[PDB]
Amino acid sequence: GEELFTGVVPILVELDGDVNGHKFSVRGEGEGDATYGKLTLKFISTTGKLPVPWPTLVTTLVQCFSRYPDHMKRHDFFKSAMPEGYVQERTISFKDDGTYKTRAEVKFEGDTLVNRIELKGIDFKEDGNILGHKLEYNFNCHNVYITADKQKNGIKANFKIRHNVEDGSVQLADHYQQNTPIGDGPVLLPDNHYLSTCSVLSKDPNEKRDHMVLLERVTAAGITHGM
Repeated sequence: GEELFTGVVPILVELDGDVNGHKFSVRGEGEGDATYGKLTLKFISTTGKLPVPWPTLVTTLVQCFSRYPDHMKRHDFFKSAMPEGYVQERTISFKDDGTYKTRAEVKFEGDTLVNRIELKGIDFKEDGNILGHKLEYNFNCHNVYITADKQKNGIKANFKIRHNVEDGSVQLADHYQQNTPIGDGPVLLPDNHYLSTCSVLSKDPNEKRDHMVLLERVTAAGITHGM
């Protein structure tokens, strides 16, 4: 599993969405480098203008590319499930607004790491920060706290995303995450730790479609050392 990430791995992302009846689809392409926790991806909408802001989809749109320090590699559940992969499910509750319900299969298809997602949003307000497109085009760094879920042979994750609003306020989005392996091979169940994640959003000047260029750096941390 870990051997699959020793070099640059191509990435393909596919998402079909439905928020308050508004259907949309997103496809992303790029590459990742797990040795340095880096990835570069370019997502484009295939259904026209997105009904939701791009920052709301960032966490939904491949933590297997996280850089785990050498003293923590036994706590990397994501790579241990490869190539068969894992199912990533999330409930994203935006404060005072709607809720995303996502389900994704992250796995290898040949040499490519693929993330196929189905997303569903409910109870979103028309004048809210999401449907109203009130969120700024940027992304703060966040720590994704991971805990083992031995009963399901997987992990759980929990963290709060804070989206900057154009009026200076903050749109909270509580993330509740569950990952379970697809295959039957043994997986690594980690001790408590977290992923320091940072993201930079940009735009391709030659891209005409509604799109989002994303570069990400993730580093696992929170495991002790040195007696």
